[PDB]
Amino acid sequence: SRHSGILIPPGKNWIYVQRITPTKKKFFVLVRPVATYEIADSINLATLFPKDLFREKDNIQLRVFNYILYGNGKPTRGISDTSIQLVRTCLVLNWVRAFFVEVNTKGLIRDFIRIGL
Amino acid sequence: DRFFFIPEEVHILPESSAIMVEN
Amino acid sequence: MQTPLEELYNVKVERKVSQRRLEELGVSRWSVWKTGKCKLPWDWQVDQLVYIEEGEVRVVPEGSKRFMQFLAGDLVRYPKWLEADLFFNAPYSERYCFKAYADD
Amino acid sequence: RDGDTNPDEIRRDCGRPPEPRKDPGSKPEEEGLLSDHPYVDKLWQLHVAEQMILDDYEANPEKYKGKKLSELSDDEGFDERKEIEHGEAYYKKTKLPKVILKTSVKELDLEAALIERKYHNKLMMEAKARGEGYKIEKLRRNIEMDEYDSLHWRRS
Amino acid sequence: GFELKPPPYPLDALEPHMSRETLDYHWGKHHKTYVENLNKQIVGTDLDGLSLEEVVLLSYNRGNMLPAFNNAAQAWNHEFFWESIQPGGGGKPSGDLLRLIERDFGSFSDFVERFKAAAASNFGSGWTWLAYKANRLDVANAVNPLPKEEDKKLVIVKTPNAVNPLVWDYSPLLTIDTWEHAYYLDFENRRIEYINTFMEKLVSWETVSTRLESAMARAAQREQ
Amino acid sequence: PKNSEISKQERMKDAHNKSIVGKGNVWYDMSYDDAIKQTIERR
Ligand SMILES: [Fe+3]
Repeated sequence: SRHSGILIPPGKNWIYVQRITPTKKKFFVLVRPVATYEIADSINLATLFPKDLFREKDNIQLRVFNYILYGNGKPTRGISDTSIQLVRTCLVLNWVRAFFVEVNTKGLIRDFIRIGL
Repeated sequence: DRFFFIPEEVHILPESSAIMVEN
Repeated sequence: MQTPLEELYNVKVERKVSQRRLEELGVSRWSVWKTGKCKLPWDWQVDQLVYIEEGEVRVVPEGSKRFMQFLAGDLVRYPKWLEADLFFNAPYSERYCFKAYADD
Repeated sequence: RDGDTNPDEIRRDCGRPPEPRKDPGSKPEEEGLLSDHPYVDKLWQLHVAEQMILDDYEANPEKYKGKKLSELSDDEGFDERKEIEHGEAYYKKTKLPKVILKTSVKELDLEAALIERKYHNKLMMEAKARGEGYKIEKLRRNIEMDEYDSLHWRRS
Repeated sequence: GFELKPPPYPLDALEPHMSRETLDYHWGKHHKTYVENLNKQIVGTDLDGLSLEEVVLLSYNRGNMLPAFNNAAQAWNHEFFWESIQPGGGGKPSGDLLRLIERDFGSFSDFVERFKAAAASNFGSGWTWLAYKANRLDVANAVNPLPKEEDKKLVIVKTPNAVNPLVWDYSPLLTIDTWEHAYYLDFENRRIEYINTFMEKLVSWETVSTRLESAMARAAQREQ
Repeated sequence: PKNSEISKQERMKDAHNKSIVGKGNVWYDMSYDDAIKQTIERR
């Protein structure tokens, strides 16, 4: 059709079909796959806590927020030798003071971050 | 549940720049 | 003051309990609670019978500067509405049972 | 009198009412149960002390020559009464207070930890040789923390 | 409209352990009044149409008992009481009940002594219950991740006045009425003799066994 | 009030967050606890 761009869903990657018209009587079609990224609603953070057998009700509650770093249709500019991050997965504290905890035994040091309410 | 990223290379250049690629 | 904490706070204690009394109470079927060196604050919402099997505990009622000491072999009844801090300094083991009104 | 420092003790010596308080407005029978055993915080400290002692054993085994790990002793100056030291630390420009938790070597069970440490190293090596990764889900001390929590939960 | 059911035996069938005069007053007057007063408090309310067990739980109101609770709970209690006894009762139970009794009390003889003592020490008006404890709590963090299958056990519980174990989500299996009207015409103040007569001549263990099967199935349905 | 303690604290965490995230649109949010099970299920 006359539409400048048609996006074809996969019947592995989505295909964006765009009509390009160099002159008033000549035109051609450029076919481009895009990225087909799925953000996992499962971010691996069993790395945080040992998943105790019992969990008491807490006023505090952690949250996992998915963050698309760039706006819809906005350009992502790539600086040489640096990779572009598109998605950030931050943890939001919601319900608080933070301070260090140090465990020492026979000249050995191990730092910790204690975040409490 | 799905986001897309088309790759395009864009160069913004001054009007006086010498372009060695044809349209 | 002059009055002991046990008298003031109505903490019944039966130090050196005979085995007959333990079997009359059915202590062998009571649940088990144990701890190491730690500090436990608690407000009793019902009476609790505790038979200490190992170790010792020092009980500091809320706002108090003195303590009550209970050792292995003692049977303690903590009264309802008691607010206290329990202190342990070594391995401790007990058998407990919570008592509602009447009951025991 | 001089020895009367606790108002709650004084009123029990006579027949006087308790010091009144604002009603919490919440029914105690409707609150969630408590399962965090107070001793678990101490078990966690011992768990960290064993793990970092095990790591040094791996990295610098030349230091641990001719001494059984169960025969280790604390350093000269170990005060059992100063297990908690409060202080402050600077992170970049921010200054967060820092607490130091002194731990003894004689309150740790390094004989059982080493066998557990060596057992998991072997499985990690076997996984590596197969082109696979290995993850440890929990250790003996983590299991020890859950059983203390279960006893506290049952009491509640 | 709840109806006063008669006991499952003739009113003369419990003689000489429980006289006809006691049954004439206990069932014909006390139990009858509880049903009659309950029907006046339900008519025109939302308590219409529910079973008696539902009415008892609703009127209990988590401890702030509504006006219908005393009539509703007592009406349920007496119906349970009449089914707990039979003209040829006493003796010993068997089957899964005997296995559970020995598991949770040591032996049947040990259980009988503990049950009799509880019924004797119940001060004032009340009931003494053998119950199957498979309760669930309506609070947070109240579910055992790893049940041990010994947590569903038999218990002896005493209640005052009209209270029954239903209000704590227990499953009652046996009860004895320790209100003085249940025994005063036959034993006067001698409550010990009344309790001993109940456990030796009146208790219906086949009914208790039947109630245990339903309680066990109740817990099984919840676990699935 | 612009000088109120609430206003000062609200503007403070906006800067702390923006130095991490910035202008991006919140796609979808999930609790930590429900974002751990799903990872276990996939693994
Ligand atoms: Fe009655």
